[PDB]
Amino acid sequence: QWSGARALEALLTVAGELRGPPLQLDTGQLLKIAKRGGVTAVEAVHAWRNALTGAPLNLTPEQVVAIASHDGGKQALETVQRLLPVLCQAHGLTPQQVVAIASHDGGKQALETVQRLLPVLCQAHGLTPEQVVAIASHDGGKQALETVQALLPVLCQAHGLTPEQVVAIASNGGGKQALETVQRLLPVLCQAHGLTPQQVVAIASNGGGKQALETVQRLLPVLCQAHGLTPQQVVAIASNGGGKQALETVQRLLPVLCQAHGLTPQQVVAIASNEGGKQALETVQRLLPVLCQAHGLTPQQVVAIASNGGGKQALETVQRLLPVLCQAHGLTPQQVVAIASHDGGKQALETVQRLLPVLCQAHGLTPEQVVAIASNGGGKQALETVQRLLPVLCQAHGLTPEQVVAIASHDGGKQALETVQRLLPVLCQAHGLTPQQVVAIASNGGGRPALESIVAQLSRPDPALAALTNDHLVALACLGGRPALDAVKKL
DNA sequence: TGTCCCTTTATCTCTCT
DNA sequence: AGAGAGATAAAGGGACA
Ligand SMILES: [Mg+2]
Ligand SMILES: [Mg+2]
Repeated sequence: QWSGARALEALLTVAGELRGPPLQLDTGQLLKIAKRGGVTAVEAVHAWRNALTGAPLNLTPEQVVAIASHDGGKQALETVQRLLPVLCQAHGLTPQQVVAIASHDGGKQALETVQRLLPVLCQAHGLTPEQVVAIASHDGGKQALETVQALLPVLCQAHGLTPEQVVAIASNGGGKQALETVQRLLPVLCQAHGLTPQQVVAIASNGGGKQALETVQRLLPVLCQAHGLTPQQVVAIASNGGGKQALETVQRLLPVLCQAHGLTPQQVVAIASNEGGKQALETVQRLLPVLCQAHGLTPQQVVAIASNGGGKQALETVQRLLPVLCQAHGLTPQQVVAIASHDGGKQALETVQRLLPVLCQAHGLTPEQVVAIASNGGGKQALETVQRLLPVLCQAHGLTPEQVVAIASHDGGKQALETVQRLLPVLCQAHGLTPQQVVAIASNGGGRPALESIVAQLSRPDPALAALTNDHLVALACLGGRPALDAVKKL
């Protein structure tokens, strides 16, 4: 018969038991493990469902799924059971960091490499464990750690980079390649092209950093001499992964989009300057004559939607959802363009289409309140979080729907909301902050870490903030979040 | 195939003023 | 708040054994 039958049945036999305790996996979770981790991962999750969730380890089910769902997932699962207590006691890592290191293709290699190299990277190269964790927490982590161990001295001394810059380069998939390409090309790009080290670091500091570096070296001259692009614009384009693809595409499409479609070089650069920029550029070439037709959307609007990561996905979702959202849900194209014009534009739009009636009917929000929550990066996360937490924040903590909406209406709205649910009790009950002040701190980008910093300072007080009253901490948190507090801590 | 590494795309969260 | 920066995830190919 068909080969993969004996495998698929073996997959389904086991996945039946995983559905209940201890792990209680949902079809969705089982698909994810099967897809990436494969069949070996699913059988392992089962083989050891007790060892990981029980004791010592006490992994959550989601942490188990996180580690299992990668090529080699079984190897990682086995390695985690052996190395988690060692890394957590010998090197002072938290279980969550260990999990985070494990949760990538080659997790075992990364974990074993952290075990081996973390003391030498910290003592001989003066890196922090945080920094070693961040480098390890990508595919090929092992390669990036060994390459950092090998190239830190030459990069800092012969090339002038700071160790923070080296970590930033190493801290992506393909970190090793980025590191070596920076070693080779840094003088070429600085001397032959007038680039600063900082700009080169920005180009090298994404996935496929190597490809972007080589492609800036190759395409910067054409792009600057022949199309009159400045080196700032080429760097902006290249500093986002898929960089190479975006640069190669801009070379072709810049004159086309400018001549045949009436865009400025400036607008093309903006569309190109995002993850998957090549896809955005191409979708705009295709869809500008269509979306801007029947006196419909303006080019400016089309460009705005395109000028975010996943601009392609956002543009296509606009094309498909604009009529049903306007007609059946009462929205304007203005509002629709607004939802689409952030990273995750597609997700936000589909979640609006799905949740607007429930948010209004069951929760008594206005369509405008839904549009505002939706109109930030992470819109979908915020909307789904508002659906779950609006009733519990109002009834358990006395918050008004308005206040919930204000917390939700920012990037990271979901994190801010969950953090308000968590910390409002201690902030108010135990430290006498008014609910209004918690709301105020939470109603900004960076809401979550702002609240966590406030709690950190009140629960385990640092005398470097002694001369600051609660009212003053609060004003600082509102004004500048965690960064403000942390700076104040440095005084 | 199982595992490890790399690149590209999309999505989500926080920073800096 | 808007631009910029900083993370995290998903899926696919190349490689090798
Ligand atoms: Mg970026
Ligand atoms: Mg594969």
